[PDB]
This record gives sequence, C-alpha cells and structure tokens, in this order.
Amino acid sequence: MTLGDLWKRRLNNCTKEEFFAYRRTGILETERDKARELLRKGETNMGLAVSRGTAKLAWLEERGYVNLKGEVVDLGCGRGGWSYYAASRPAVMGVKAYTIGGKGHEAPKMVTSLGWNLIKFRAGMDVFTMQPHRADTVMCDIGESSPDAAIEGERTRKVILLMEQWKNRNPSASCVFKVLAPYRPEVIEALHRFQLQWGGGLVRTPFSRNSTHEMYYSTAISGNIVNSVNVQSRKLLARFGDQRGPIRVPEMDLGVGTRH
Ligand SMILES: Nc1nc2c(ncn2[C@@H]2O[C@H](COP(=O)(O)OP(=O)(O)OP(=O)(O)OC[C@H]3O[C@@H](n4cnc5c(N)ncnc54)[C@H](O)[C@@H]3O)[C@@H](O)[C@H]2O)c(=O)[nH]1
Ligand SMILES: Nc1ncnc2c1ncn2[C@@H]1O[C@H](CSCC[C@H](N)C(=O)O)[C@@H](O)[C@H]1O
Repeated sequence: MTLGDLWKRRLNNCTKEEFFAYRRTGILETERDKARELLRKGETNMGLAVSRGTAKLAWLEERGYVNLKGEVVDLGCGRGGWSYYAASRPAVMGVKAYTIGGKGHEAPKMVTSLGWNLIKFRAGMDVFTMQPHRADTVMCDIGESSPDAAIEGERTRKVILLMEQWKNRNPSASCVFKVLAPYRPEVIEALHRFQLQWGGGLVRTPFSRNSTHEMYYSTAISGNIVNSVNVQSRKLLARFGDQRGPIRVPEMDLGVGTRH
C-alpha cells in the first residue's frame, strides 16, 4: 500500500465538515461568476473559459511543461476547455476533439472563442475503441473520480493504454494526459513502461482540488515517477487541518474570432 492509498482512505474517512474544509484549502480557483451564467443562458459570443480545464492547460504551457503544436487531438474533450485553449494557440493548426456525451457526461460547449473554427467537435464517440489517426499533439483529460481507489486505478490504466495506442500510431507526438490515480501500484507500473519508451514525467497543477490525486503526464518533462507521486501524496496529507481557503484568480479569457 502506498502513501497515496493512505491519503485516499483518510479522505474517505472525513466528516462532511472536514471534507468541505479540506477540498479547496490552498488551491488556485478561477472566478467563474460571469462565465458560468453566460454558459447557462446559452451565450455563444464569449472567450471566457467554458470549463476549469482551460486554466490548467494554460498553466502547463506557460510553465513550459507541454508542447501544443500542429494537428492536435483532444481525447475526451468534455465541454471543450482544452480544445478551445489549443485552438487559440498560434502554433496549433487544427484540433480534432472527441467525447462520449450522453447521460451524465458533458457535451461540448459551442462558443466563438478564438480559433473555434479550427476545431472539429465529435460527440457520441468512445475514444477507447476509436482507431488512432495522425496527430502532432495528443491531449487526454479523462479520469472520473470515484470513492473506490481500485476503480480510479482501472480508469487511469485505460487512459495510459489509450495513450500507448496513439503513440504507436504517432511515435513523435507530443502527449499530455491526466493520470487520475497515480498513487496506485498498477498505474505506476504502466506509467513507468510508458516513460521507458516515450520519455516524460508527471506534474501537479495548482488548480487541482485536494480531494483528487490527479497529476498530468507530459512527454515534454522528465522526473522519477515514484518520487513525483510521493511528494504529491505528502503535500496532500499536509493539508488536512489547514484553515486557509482557496486563492481566487481571474478566469482565462481567450477573446473571440476566427483564425485563418
Ligand atoms: N469524506 C467524504 N469524502 C468525499 C465526499 N465527497 C467526495 N469525497 C471524496 O472526494 C473524491 C473526489 O470527490 P469529487 O470532487 O469528485 O466530488 P463528487 O461529489 O462529484 O463525488 P461523488 O463520489 O460522485 O459524490 C456523490 C456523493 O457521494 C458522497 N460521498 C462520496 N464519498 C463519500 C465518503 N467517503 N463519505 C461520505 N460520503 C461520500 C458525497 O457526499 C456525495 O453526496 C471522492 O472520490 C471521494 O473519495 C464526502 O462527502 N465526504
Ligand atoms: N471513453 C470515452 N470516450 C470519450 N469521452 C469520454 C470517455 N470517457 C470519458 N469521456 C469524457 O471525457 C471527459 C473528461 S473531462 C474534460 C475536461 C476538458 N479537458 C475541459 O477542459 O473542459 C468527460 O466529459 C467524459 O464524459
């Protein structure tokens, strides 16, 4: 059993008051007051982020931890926060975005965020059974939390396998993908094998809530996997009892318009 396995059990053992005090303490959170209601009322002329994912991918790129360029594929795009971010980047030429949609899952939000015309959204698509195709950059933000750590580990392993398939088709592709439960031994093993073939490493973004152990894998960085996960598990355990709240920051506004 890992330190992160312990963290998950301690999290599940929290009272509701302990859970509410823990989940957001010390984390960056974008101010979504205006974006949330523009999306609810169906406004489509807006460049404010459609989801909290946009700021996370922006942080990774600004840190230099991901390379977004060329033909981008967004696997499990949900509302599309990563697709709209990639579409606004000058080095990106097009985005093919796929997501399952349907009951309980998010469909793409349709807005005129800068470069929207370069995105081809396809909902109703299961990326785990879809044949890979050409891509310069492969992005995947898939991983639904579960109180059951074995389920989180299985969901994570499926994403790593998916990324191996896309790398087999595109050995030179830049990759960035969510690793929902890096604290599971079977995820660490699958990640180590990915690293030995393709390079890369793991990083925690400051927007992730303390109630999730999610980290992001990118071929553009390096680092011992076991050390990265353990450092993060210690940080998550250290925040139990912290009284500070979230740090509020402005939401990303990409502006509106086409790219040609
Ligand atoms: N001690 C608690 N831990 C919680 C709780 N809610 C979530 N969590 C943990 O955070 C993890 C991430 O939570 P997330 O950000 O995805 O929030 P959600 O509400 O969308 O997660 P769900 O699992 O779908 O929650 C649905 C209901 O499940 C309840 N729930 C979920 N886990 C718990 C636990 N462990 N104890 C008590 N109640 C729990 C929770 O109150 C909700 O009413 C989750 O997997 C759990 O390990 C919680 O209420 N109490
Ligand atoms: N097998 C699958 N095939 C396609 N989409 C899937 C999938 N499994 C989960 N998904 C979708 O993947 C999404 C991951 S969350 C998407 C967040 C996105 N990066 C943003 O910034 O908005 C969810 O909407 C889920 O419905």
